[PDB]
Amino acid sequence: EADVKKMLVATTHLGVRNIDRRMQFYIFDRQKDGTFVFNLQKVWAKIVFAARILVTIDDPAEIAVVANRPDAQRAILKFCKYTHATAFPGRFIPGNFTNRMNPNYCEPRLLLVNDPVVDRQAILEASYVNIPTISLCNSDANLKFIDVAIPCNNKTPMSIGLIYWLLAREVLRLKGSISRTEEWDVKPDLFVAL
Amino acid sequence: IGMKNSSGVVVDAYIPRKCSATNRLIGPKDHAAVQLSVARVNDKGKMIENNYVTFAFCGAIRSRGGVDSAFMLLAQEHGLME
Amino acid sequence: MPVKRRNNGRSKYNCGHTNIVRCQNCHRCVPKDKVIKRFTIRNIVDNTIADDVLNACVIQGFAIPKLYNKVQYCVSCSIHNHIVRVRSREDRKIRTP
Amino acid sequence: GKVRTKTIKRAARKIVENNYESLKPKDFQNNKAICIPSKRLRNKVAGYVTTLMNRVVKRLQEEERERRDNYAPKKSEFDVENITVSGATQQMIDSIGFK
Amino acid sequence: EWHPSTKLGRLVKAGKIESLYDIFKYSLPIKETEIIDYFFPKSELAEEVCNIMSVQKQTTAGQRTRFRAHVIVGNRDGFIGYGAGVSKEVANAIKKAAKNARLNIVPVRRGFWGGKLGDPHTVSSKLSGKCGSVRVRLIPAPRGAGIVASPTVAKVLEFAGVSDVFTRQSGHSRTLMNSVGAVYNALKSSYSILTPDLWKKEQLDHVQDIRT
RNA sequence: UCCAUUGCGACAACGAGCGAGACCCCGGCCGCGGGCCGCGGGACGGCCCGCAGCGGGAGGACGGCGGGGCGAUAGC
RNA sequence: CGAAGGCCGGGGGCUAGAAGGCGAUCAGACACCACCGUAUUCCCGGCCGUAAACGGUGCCGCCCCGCGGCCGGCGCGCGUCCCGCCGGCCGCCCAGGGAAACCGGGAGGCUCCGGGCUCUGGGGGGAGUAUGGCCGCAAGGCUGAAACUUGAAGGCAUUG
Ligand SMILES: [K+]
Ligand SMILES: [K+]
Ligand SMILES: [K+]
Ligand SMILES: [K+]
Ligand SMILES: [K+]
Ligand SMILES: [K+]
Ligand SMILES: [K+]
Ligand SMILES: [K+]
Ligand SMILES: [K+]
Ligand SMILES: [K+]
Ligand SMILES: [K+]
Ligand SMILES: [K+]
Ligand SMILES: [K+]
Ligand SMILES: [K+]
Ligand SMILES: [K+]
Ligand SMILES: [K+]
Ligand SMILES: [K+]
Ligand SMILES: [K+]
Ligand SMILES: [K+]
Ligand SMILES: [K+]
Ligand SMILES: [K+]
Ligand SMILES: [K+]
Ligand SMILES: [K+]
Ligand SMILES: [K+]
Ligand SMILES: [K+]
Ligand SMILES: [K+]
Ligand SMILES: [K+]
Ligand SMILES: [K+]
Ligand SMILES: [K+]
Ligand SMILES: [K+]
Ligand SMILES: [K+]
Ligand SMILES: [K+]
Ligand SMILES: [K+]
Ligand SMILES: [K+]
Ligand SMILES: [K+]
Ligand SMILES: [K+]
Ligand SMILES: [K+]
Ligand SMILES: [K+]
Ligand SMILES: [K+]
Ligand SMILES: [K+]
Ligand SMILES: [K+]
Ligand SMILES: [K+]
Ligand SMILES: [K+]
Ligand SMILES: [K+]
Ligand SMILES: [K+]
Ligand SMILES: [K+]
Ligand SMILES: [K+]
Ligand SMILES: [K+]
Ligand SMILES: [K+]
Ligand SMILES: [K+]
Ligand SMILES: [K+]
Ligand SMILES: [K+]
Ligand SMILES: [K+]
Ligand SMILES: [K+]
Ligand SMILES: [K+]
Ligand SMILES: [K+]
Ligand SMILES: [K+]
Ligand SMILES: [K+]
Ligand SMILES: [Mg+2]
Ligand SMILES: [Mg+2]
Ligand SMILES: [Mg+2]
Ligand SMILES: [Mg+2]
Ligand SMILES: [Mg+2]
Ligand SMILES: [Mg+2]
Ligand SMILES: [Mg+2]
Repeated sequence: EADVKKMLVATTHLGVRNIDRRMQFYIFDRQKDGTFVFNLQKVWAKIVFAARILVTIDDPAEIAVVANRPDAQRAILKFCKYTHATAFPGRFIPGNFTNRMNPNYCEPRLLLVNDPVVDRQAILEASYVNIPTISLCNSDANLKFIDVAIPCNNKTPMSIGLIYWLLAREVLRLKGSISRTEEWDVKPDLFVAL
Repeated sequence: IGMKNSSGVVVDAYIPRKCSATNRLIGPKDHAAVQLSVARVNDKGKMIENNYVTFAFCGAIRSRGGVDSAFMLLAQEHGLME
Repeated sequence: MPVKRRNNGRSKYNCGHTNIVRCQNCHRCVPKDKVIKRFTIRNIVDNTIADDVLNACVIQGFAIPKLYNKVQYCVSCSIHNHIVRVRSREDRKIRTP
Repeated sequence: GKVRTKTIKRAARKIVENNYESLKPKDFQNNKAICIPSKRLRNKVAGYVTTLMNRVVKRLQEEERERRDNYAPKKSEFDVENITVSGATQQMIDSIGFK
Repeated sequence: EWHPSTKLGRLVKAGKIESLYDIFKYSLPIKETEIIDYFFPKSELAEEVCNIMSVQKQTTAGQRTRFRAHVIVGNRDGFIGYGAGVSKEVANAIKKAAKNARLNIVPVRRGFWGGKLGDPHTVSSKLSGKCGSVRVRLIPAPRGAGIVASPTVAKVLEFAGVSDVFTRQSGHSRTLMNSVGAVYNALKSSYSILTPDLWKKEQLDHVQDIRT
């Protein structure tokens, strides 16, 4: 309920006036001016499911976190800071999963992107070397080569920061690192871009 | 089981994996197939070790993007959602 | 000679025949949905003399009359006078004005 | 001359990041700190260094960088007092939870 | 000696990985050719040069001549491979082509025409393939039948290990690289097709996987 | 943008090399040494103005150093 | 039934304008450009039956990832909008197809080939010609060979 209040302050529940057929299951109503609204319960269930997918991997440094959007850059360096995932902040360089001579080349087991139209090169390249992917998806998202969507508002900084903060909290809960049923010492403000 | 001899010996070189969503054989050279696994907590919000649940999805279903629906359906019916 | 454009070089959708317009430069006969068309609005005196006319008028509150003329050319004249340019194969798909 | 080759520029970067302290915005002094197998080559690389210094003034700009992106202020930035969910999120929260 | 540059090639180095059927079960690419040579030591793999073509690049000061070559490999008992290479000199062209032919190895499914008495001796079922304007059909045959093919196709079917077989070809099969590509794709499709022998469902155990 | 595939910056490409430049020779101004010859210094788009760099001024022997040598791949 | 041109018999005659005439240009210019001009262009009653008559794509019927735009009719909604349904016209496009260009409302569901029906083609020339027939006032149209000759012709695409 407290996290619901936080989701309401960040407005993580508002879409972008267009709807795809595969996101139709996550919609609840439509605002008059055309904006769509997500069912927040479904959003939380996708967050929990993604957390339960992340913890199967023994070493977290082989999870890739890719986010080209400036408004998310800060938020992705903190998700790693408490989970020990591997961040690819800026322009994704072609070849990073397919070309072994590259200096930042790697062979991860999960790709976690922020947006499916930004960061398209990572999503397309991961389909050549057997990586599944999880994406933060808005109402107009195209789910090609994506296995788990997360319905959410992926433009405003508060939304993005709170989303990565929730994900990292539930992962640290599931692994046993931080205690269950108790507010994390980390304020979500550390994830939002100033 | 695989193809068999006249006596009972399975004379099949190897057994390809089937898609968990479409029942299709995976086959080698298909570098768009993804096999991934899930926690199965069973203990008050913490996972336990070496007890997972695994599924397969071929490039044919990924290419158009039916996993976000099919894998949710599968996990609901294996007791991972509702 | 394969096909160069999906629209075959004109905008004719669901009909058999469209009207004829003469080209203004050379007076060639061109079908209306193929002719290159533009609309111009311009004063009848140059702006380098519109100030002198406006000072030397007598009518208090007088304004400069405008002009509204639709120019229509054929493809040859349009390319020759540079109303339209030959473009790259990629660029040909752009409809931005 | 006018344009400097990438040999010169590649040099100038490592040189200035290695002697940020020693370099002033003049040329005579910067020569010493560059003092390369030729003296005209020396002259050109030092010419670019003398510009990089008065361009970086307007490391010492990276130590505070890691101290700035960590400070979490005493407030919370979401300490909201009043709900504004009166429209479609109203029925959304009715059909999820308490209200 | 040789040094891995990929994680799978590192797992090759230890006694970790045993055979190709697991690497094909979990269908990963194979990026180094000594990965192959670890499993296939010292001339279990046969290696044949089908063709050297000379290709020309027209230029302001005359033409520019290079070499393309195509090469086949196979262990006579269930693996086939086809590669090509382009270079300034014939030796290097062939060397590239052979290396690519060995990173392009696939298994092949074989079965029983008619009676299932002995070992699989012909294609498991009909196979079809296509490359360019060429299309190929491989049809199962009874024992003693042989390899009814053209000299180009028969050589690939010999390296793969398919004793008896009827073949059919349509399109411009004088285009040799497309002919060999069609036959290659036909042999590669052998392990994609559901047959009642494999219908049955199973439990996936994350332990067994080789962690991509 | 520059004399210049010279560079800035952007990009299914990432990372190197040659040619260019650098280099050699001569000639301007100044020092130590020898008795002019032979060893070094000096000049850099450095200074101050206006908008990777195009402009205007200043000082200096010389202002964007000047005349030459060498010279990619492919060839007729 | 059938664009335009053309033909027969009546009418009309502004514009433009095959033919014809004339000024330039030019080596020549009987052409392009300038000027004058007859049929024709318009109407009434007929005839002729062809066009890159083109989406170079026959007609009926089924299935088909998606995102838009416009046009006609209908219905539910809130307070003109908004969501749908049927029919039409269009753009972009996953898969699949293909020699490719591209198609994709098919040019898909096809060497894994079989829903129904009608028409046409079989290397390049000679030739749509000769000959016979039917139609037409004519101009034509429709039907349409043989001897003989030839190693290519041609499609889409790459570098110069
Ligand atoms: K792919
Ligand atoms: K053509
Ligand atoms: K046209
Ligand atoms: K229309
Ligand atoms: K129309
Ligand atoms: K019309
Ligand atoms: K126009
Ligand atoms: K024209
Ligand atoms: K580029
Ligand atoms: K480019
Ligand atoms: K490209
Ligand atoms: K001396
Ligand atoms: K001397
Ligand atoms: K008629
Ligand atoms: K008619
Ligand atoms: K007519
Ligand atoms: K007439
Ligand atoms: K008249
Ligand atoms: K006429
Ligand atoms: K003439
Ligand atoms: K002429
Ligand atoms: K006249
Ligand atoms: K006439
Ligand atoms: K008349
Ligand atoms: K006429
Ligand atoms: K008339
Ligand atoms: K007629
Ligand atoms: K016709
Ligand atoms: K025709
Ligand atoms: K047409
Ligand atoms: K028909
Ligand atoms: K309408
Ligand atoms: K309408
Ligand atoms: K209508
Ligand atoms: K309407
Ligand atoms: K309507
Ligand atoms: K409508
Ligand atoms: K409809
Ligand atoms: K319809
Ligand atoms: K209609
Ligand atoms: K359309
Ligand atoms: K239509
Ligand atoms: K029928
Ligand atoms: K017909
Ligand atoms: K026909
Ligand atoms: K026909
Ligand atoms: K015909
Ligand atoms: K026929
Ligand atoms: K005759
Ligand atoms: K007659
Ligand atoms: K007549
Ligand atoms: K006659
Ligand atoms: K006649
Ligand atoms: K041709
Ligand atoms: K032709
Ligand atoms: K032709
Ligand atoms: K082509
Ligand atoms: K061709
Ligand atoms: Mg007249
Ligand atoms: Mg007249
Ligand atoms: Mg007429
Ligand atoms: Mg026609
Ligand atoms: Mg329309
Ligand atoms: Mg006759
Ligand atoms: Mg071609």
